[PDB]
Amino acid sequence: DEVARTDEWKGAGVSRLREVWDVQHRVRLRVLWYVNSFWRSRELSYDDHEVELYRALDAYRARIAVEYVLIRAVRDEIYAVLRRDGGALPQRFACHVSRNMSWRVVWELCRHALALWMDWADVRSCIIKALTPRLSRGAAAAAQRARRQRERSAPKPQELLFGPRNESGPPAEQTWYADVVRCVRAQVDLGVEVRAARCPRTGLWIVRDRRGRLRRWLSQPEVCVLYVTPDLDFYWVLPGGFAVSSRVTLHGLAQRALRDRFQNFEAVLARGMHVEAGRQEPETPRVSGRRLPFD
Amino acid sequence: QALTARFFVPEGLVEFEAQPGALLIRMETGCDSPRHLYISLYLLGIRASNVSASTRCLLESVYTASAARAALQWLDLGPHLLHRRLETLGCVKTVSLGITSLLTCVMRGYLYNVFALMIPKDMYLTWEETRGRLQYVYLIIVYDYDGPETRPGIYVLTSSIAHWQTLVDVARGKFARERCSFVNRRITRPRQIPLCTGVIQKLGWCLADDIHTSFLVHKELKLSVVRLDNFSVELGDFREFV
Amino acid sequence: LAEAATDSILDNPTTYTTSSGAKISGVMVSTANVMQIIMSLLSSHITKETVSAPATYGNFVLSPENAVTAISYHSILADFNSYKAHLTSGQPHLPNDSLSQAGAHSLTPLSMDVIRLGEKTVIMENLRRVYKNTDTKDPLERNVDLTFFFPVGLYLPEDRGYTTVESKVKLNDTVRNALPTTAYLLNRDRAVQKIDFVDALKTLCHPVLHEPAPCLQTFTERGPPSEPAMQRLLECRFQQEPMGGAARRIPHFYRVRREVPRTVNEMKQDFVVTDFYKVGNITLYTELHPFFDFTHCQENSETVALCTPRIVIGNLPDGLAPGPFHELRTWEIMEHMRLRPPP
Amino acid sequence: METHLYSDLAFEARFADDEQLPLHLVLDQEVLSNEEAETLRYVYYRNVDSAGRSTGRAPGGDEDDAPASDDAEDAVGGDRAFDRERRTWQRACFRVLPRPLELLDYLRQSGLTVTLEKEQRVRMFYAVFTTLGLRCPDNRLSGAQTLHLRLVWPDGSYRDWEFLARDLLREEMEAN
Amino acid sequence: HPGFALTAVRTDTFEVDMLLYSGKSCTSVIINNPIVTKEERDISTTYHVTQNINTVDMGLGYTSNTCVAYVNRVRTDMGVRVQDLFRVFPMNVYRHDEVDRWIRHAAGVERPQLLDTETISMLTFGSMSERNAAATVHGQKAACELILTPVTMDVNYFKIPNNPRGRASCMLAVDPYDTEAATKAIYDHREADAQTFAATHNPWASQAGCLSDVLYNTRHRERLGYNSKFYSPCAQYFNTEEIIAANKTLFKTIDEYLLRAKDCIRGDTDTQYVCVEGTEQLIENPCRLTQEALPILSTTTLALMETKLKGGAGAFATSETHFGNYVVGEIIPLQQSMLFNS
Amino acid sequence: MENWSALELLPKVGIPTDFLTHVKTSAGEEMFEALRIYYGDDPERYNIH
Amino acid sequence: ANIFCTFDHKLSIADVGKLTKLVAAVVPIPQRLHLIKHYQLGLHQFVDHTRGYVRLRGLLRNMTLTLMRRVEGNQILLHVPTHGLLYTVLNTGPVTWEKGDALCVLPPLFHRENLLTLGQWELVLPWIVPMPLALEINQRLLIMGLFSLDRSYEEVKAAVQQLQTITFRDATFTIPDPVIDQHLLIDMKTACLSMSMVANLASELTMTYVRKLALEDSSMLLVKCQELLMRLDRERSVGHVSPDDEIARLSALFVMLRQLDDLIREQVVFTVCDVSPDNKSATCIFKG
Amino acid sequence: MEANIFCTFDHKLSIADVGKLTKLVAAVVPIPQRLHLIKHYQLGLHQFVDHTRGYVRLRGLLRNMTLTLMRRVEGNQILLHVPTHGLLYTVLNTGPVTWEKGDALCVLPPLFHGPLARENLLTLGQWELVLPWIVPMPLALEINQRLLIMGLFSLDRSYEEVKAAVQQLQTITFRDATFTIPDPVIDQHLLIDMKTACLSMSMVANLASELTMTYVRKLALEDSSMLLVKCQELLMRLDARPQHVSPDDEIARLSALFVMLRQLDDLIREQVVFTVCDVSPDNKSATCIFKG
Repeated sequence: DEVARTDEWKGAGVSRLREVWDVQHRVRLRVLWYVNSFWRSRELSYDDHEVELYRALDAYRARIAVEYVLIRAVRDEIYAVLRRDGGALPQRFACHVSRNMSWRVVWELCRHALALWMDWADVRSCIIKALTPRLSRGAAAAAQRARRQRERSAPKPQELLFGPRNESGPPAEQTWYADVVRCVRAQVDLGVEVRAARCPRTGLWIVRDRRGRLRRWLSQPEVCVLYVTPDLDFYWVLPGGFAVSSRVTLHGLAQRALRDRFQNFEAVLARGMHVEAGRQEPETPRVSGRRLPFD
Repeated sequence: QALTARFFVPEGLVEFEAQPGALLIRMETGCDSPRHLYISLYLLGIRASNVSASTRCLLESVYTASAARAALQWLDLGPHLLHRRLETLGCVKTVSLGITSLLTCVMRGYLYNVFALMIPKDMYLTWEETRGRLQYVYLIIVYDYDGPETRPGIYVLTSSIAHWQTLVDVARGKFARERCSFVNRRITRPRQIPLCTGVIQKLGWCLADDIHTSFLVHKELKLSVVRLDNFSVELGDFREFV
Repeated sequence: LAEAATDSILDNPTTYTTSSGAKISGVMVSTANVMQIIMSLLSSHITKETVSAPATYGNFVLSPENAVTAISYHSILADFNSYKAHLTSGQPHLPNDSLSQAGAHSLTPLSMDVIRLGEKTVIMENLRRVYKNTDTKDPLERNVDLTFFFPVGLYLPEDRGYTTVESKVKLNDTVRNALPTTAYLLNRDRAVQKIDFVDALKTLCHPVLHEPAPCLQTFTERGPPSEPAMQRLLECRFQQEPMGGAARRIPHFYRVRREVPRTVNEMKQDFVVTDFYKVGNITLYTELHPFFDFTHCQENSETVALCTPRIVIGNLPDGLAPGPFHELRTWEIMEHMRLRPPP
Repeated sequence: METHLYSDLAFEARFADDEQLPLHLVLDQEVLSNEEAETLRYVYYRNVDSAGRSTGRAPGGDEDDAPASDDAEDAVGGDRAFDRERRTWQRACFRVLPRPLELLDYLRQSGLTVTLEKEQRVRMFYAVFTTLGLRCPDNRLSGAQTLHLRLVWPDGSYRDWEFLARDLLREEMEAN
Repeated sequence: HPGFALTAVRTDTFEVDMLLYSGKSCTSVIINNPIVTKEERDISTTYHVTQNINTVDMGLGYTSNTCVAYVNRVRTDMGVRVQDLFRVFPMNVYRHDEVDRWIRHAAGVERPQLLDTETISMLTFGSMSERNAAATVHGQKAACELILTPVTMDVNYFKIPNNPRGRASCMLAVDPYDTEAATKAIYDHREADAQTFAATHNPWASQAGCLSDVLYNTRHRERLGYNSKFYSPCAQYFNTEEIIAANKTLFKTIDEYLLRAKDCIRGDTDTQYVCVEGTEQLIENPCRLTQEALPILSTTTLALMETKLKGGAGAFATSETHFGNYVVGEIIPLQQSMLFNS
Repeated sequence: MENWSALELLPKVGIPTDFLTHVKTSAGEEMFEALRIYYGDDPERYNIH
Repeated sequence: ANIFCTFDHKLSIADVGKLTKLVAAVVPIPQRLHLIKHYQLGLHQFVDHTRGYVRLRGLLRNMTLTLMRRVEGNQILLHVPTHGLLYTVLNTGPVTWEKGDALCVLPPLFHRENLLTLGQWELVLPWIVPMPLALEINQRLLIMGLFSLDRSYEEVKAAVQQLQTITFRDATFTIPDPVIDQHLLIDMKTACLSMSMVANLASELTMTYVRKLALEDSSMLLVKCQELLMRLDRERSVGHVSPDDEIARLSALFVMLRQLDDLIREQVVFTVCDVSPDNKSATCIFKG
Repeated sequence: MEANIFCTFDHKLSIADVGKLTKLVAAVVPIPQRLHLIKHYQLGLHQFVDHTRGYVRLRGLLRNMTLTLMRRVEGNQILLHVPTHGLLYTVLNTGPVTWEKGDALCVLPPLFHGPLARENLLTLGQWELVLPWIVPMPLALEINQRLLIMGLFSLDRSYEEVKAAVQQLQTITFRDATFTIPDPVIDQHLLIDMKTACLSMSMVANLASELTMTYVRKLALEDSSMLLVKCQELLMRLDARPQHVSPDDEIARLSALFVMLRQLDDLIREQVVFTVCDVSPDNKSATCIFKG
């Protein structure tokens, strides 16, 4: 009568246990080898020549640089536009200001701020946090729809008199992400989700917390802020609400390089979520150690 | 109201069963004249894999009687086929003693104006500890496949769950050992074809405050029981689950 | 008690009156014990009477017009004939209601006990007879319950200690007498019972006390306060600087002439004991849990809620667990280890 | 345990089809913190050859090799690239043990008999038991292959690590 | 002494005799000639007889008054035993199994048990995880639902009838139906409490998210896992939802007190269990309406207890202080006179 | 949802009303379920449907 | 509770005598009217040569089954029973009964008095059978159905000959072959192909569904499922699936097992506690 | 024990409520606890329904509630009678389903009706008298099959490919009326059924004899027909004398296959509660026997 795979698997047991680290040397984890795995019966080969390791390390260099290259591209665009317009920049974010002030010190503080931001370039940043929704499948159709509907001639009268309503394209509130740098105590705020609105009185921008409260930056001389829009417009603003603006340029990368890295996840259905598309959901299952385990 | 039937049994089977309250089962064996032999849970406790050794030996001494041996010997051939060989006849209310005895059991009824159903202790278990107001009660057989041969377990259990599907859903939950042992038997030896892991029969409903624990005596020997003080009988079919 | 009850909508003025003496104002009903106590206590005011009572129930029958309106519209308007006649004639008022039109004119006499309460004459019933030998409790036998509370382990300030009973009781100098770590109660009958902290262990050891997960959850949910004094309380910055050149970098932090905000925990330590509970204690919205610290602080210039355990009991706020109390706990520890004459 | 055994079985059923061999891994309080291991929803892995090419594609490149489009009607190969990327990730099996344990004591409480060379017994606050497959281009493993570990939580956030096969197999295989 | 202090809360039931007043023809009783219904069998036949009563109230105020005139027995032990918090929250355990078992043994509790599945909780009326004691010469187990308390909570708070949570919460003072103002009154700590003007006398109970609040508010219990059969004295002070729900007008809250706010407690079991069969009588709870608790005789050392037992009747009423030893005198002269004079 | 207009038009019987507390307090504190209070003479009752 | 039935034809004294012999039989009718015509009584209305057993089994399950009563002049009374009440039923089946049996009904298969005929209409009553015999004979007929395509081989001929005969306590049978003219009827055809295809569908589907289920909470019973599936796959080798295709296959599995429910389920109708010494008739409790 | 269940209503019911509740005599209303004196707040399915949670749990709670017939509605007392097994009772249907003769009826939680009326019966406060649907067997086992198959298919599928399938699977047409399955969440209450189904399918796959496996291919060698062609297309891309023959082998293997198919079928089945007799022509009410 038959021997069972699990029984000989148990009785054979294991004898191998070692820890391995990720290439960045940031995480450790254990690998276990069972003496009844079919790995031992296979008797296949192994090769670890130096050229292959060198090529893999070059691929890793690209994988790492995918974010810092976007940082560098936006930096170079900032400087290029700063020379382009002669450095004299208009007001773009609304706040009251004085003509009798030492603007030179704020210019030097701006230099300090951009240098300090360049040092603290990181994977979490407004450019990456704005890129990530751009990669999702909906963004192509959504931006296509937004451009198409924006590209609408003024309605003929019968269109407005009859049928389903006419509508306005954008909502009154914009969704933004920003990088906040403070020089008086070297400190940079990168993972910021922020709301923005374009003022009706003047065409300038008012910026709000994700509570409805106004932000404090424009008043504080020691702070500079970077802004990116959901359509990837871009601003670098120094105290007084004066900003440098340009496109976020990303033609310096191939599609797969950034796409494989920053692909936002989409779920596959597992216990504790509704089969109807996008329906409301209960609180998470969370198999947990604080309660007596169920079967 | 109640419906009654009359039966003949010989004394050797009746001895410990002679007390008024019991549950009666019929054995069919491929013999020629004694095809059907009438046995009870008191005798079946000898082969119940879930009863303790001391009570097992107590019943072994109690049913040394000659006919009970041959009755027990017929249980040997086929553990998986046990519930096939069994058929149930309700619970007993009458007794007259003799070499050949006349006893009566009800198939569907109660006693107007005492009528209890006795259970040997290790045959009893509950999935509740605060009893519901109305308790449905069952005879269930579960098979232990993890061995050199399969051994049968016997239980009578009380539960308020009336719907069969949810009932078996929880029974599988607590009897997962027998499911896994069944599949272990299947993976081990495909030569003999095993049937279900457990068998349910529905017979009864009672009120929780009318459930008593009781002490029982026969032949100056003494065994303790759980009893359903006012038993209502509604005999169902054996139903299988894996 | 009697005068508070408002008089009825109506009355048969001839029903339930003492044959010659008085009109009955109300009836008082209570169990045999209370009624007997009253009969013994207020003996001078209690007297036996014979009163005129209605011999039979009032028989109310309905008009056929009411039957028709009932079948059609599902309603009654009692004494339909009277309403119709008064609306036809133009009379404003009706002489009596539908229920004064019942229970009438059959008086037979019965004898009761009565009590005099000024103008009021009141009947007294001891409903013993109606319930004896029966299986139901008298509905005037009631269960009432109360909620009680008492402290244990509470500690009195040493700064203002006083005695009111010095000549009555004198205690040994020991620290156990000094520090109130137990409490004593009375049983259902007057007998002494004692609660130590040991008796509390069945509750105080439960994980539910020690898990602030709902505490932190609702601390975050409520949101930070918008009041300007609280607003200056909210600001606080923490971050994890690298430790590599930590020593050599120390002077560069002080080169910057910028003062730093006190943490909430730092501010909480200057409120003296007697006013830690007052409104002027800004930090009070923080103090949710004895074992745990809560705070709002900043990261990424966002305001977040931080929770952290008070590893040692010394970390408790001074206002809630003062220093002299710690000195007394240390003296209790030394007394327990019999070191109170410290080597 | 049970996931390791089950996946070692399941990979054998599809060794010829997938050309992947099973690899059994354990995670602790140094890879992810307690609440993350308590609320973990998915685990995914993705293979990379020594040349930096994913396995959801033919070696001879793909149309995704093009530079970024920067368009708006197309985002970056909007649907095509997204679906190819969803193709290039495979899903692994996992189990969570929400209690502190000694790994050898847990395994001997289980049916196994761990026969390690000396008492380097290790303690951990919690354990999750993942298992991954790594691919055989031919019946051989390239030491410069890279294998990626991805972990996803109910809020859709994810963590991503990558390991090169040489460290896993350093002398597990060259001795074999 | 650990680094904190405790305050206990317990509910004791009294069996009482009450006297009632009612004026002549307070209400009219309407009755019908009885209806007879028949069920017949071949062995015996049974008759069911029915008669309907309709009572029409015949006054515009309150025509009847009651008062709890007399009492002689306490159904509860007046004990000081602590609630078994493990039984009410049964599923929860410590992370490390060894320390969990150590705590279970040290504090004397059984193993954790899974709660009854929703289908079972529907089919049977509660789990009742705690059994009857073998004997009890005293009455029911008046379980004290302890709440935590700073070491230096103001001693005077316990000498008069107060809310044990440390803040005023009687919804008679708040303007009716102003739920916003009522939640402000119960939870705001920049507006002082209405009873003992201050932010709070217990900062670990009186504000949302305190350990007392999550322990004893039924909402936080519902978010957790617990057994609802176990009646808890402390819940009536912390159940924000129906405290606010009672914020109605004067006469409606009087009618709710006398009709709806009554408690139901099983009379047979030692542990105070809730009851919904209706066959059991309801219980009158003045503390619910007043939303306060009563102080009871308690003392630190046997010295003061003995000197109060020594002195003449009435010494129980006073509250006394020794250097570090306090006495809390009972606010109503219950224990010494009212119970035992009978 | 009472027929207050019918109550106004229908004949009525007079009683010496005795409120425990002042009538406007009894109405304002809603000792009575269902109410209607109006001031002056409100002509709502002068039409019949 | 009564049902009346009238015969259109005449009735000789011999025919009414032949009828009264059945005064305790189990006579079913398609549905319950107060008065029914004689055609609907019995299974005769369903006896088309092209259909046979399996469909008639489900028809007998669906119909109402009644007991007979003593007869008026030209009109027979049928007594519809009630649950939990005892009645006297006559054993028309060729089996002996014992006090305590569970009884089931199935259409007749192996048949002078049966010609209770009033011209080309015959009162074919159902069989009353002890439940284990009914289950086993259902199994045996179904297995005969499976060999139907291979009758050319001599050993399977002998196997069928052995299957057909069943022996019971003092009883023997010869069960007719479900194939006529070496061809299979349509109801048996559907039943057997559906059984075979649910087997095949299980074999194909369970391998992918065990993985799809295993990702979440894989456990020992599922591992045993995997072991048996792998061995079955290897033993069958002796020598990226689209959504809608999977939907079709999964639906087909369940609809196929739904067709089998006629032969899978075996419900009880009568349980007996009495028997005549003559064994001509018994008394039973009614079920179902 | 007690054959009559008394329901007490806690409101001063007006003419409208007492009239419209009189309109529902001999309707089926579910009761949890089966006791003498019961309050209206624990009558019907109102407390057990919660849209954020699944239809599966509502069905599970419904199977265990007991059924009663409503009669003799009088002042604040509703007098529910419990039907006894094997007697003749009249019932009033709630859903738009049409009842034939001979059909067996099973109880299911109400569905989302095609034009979504719901007709707002008895909203006496925050409460509402939610009644279950009484449905004939084919539709009940059809919807159980649909829920189970939707759970089986849905796992490990992303949402976008799910949507197209479920929009086709969710809607069931039956006797010219069409209904939608409301809330098919993948609950662990459904995982238990799926696990049992998977085990049963594996077992029936394993122990089936070689002849049972080979029959349809032998039939394709034998015959050609539309049903067989559809089966062939079903098996298309997944695709002599027996090595030894024996009858008793087939008996044993087939009996095991039957017990396993019984498990798998039971996962679809629901327990019958009524068998119908000839029906009032307006579908309003039918006469039925109470089964179980």
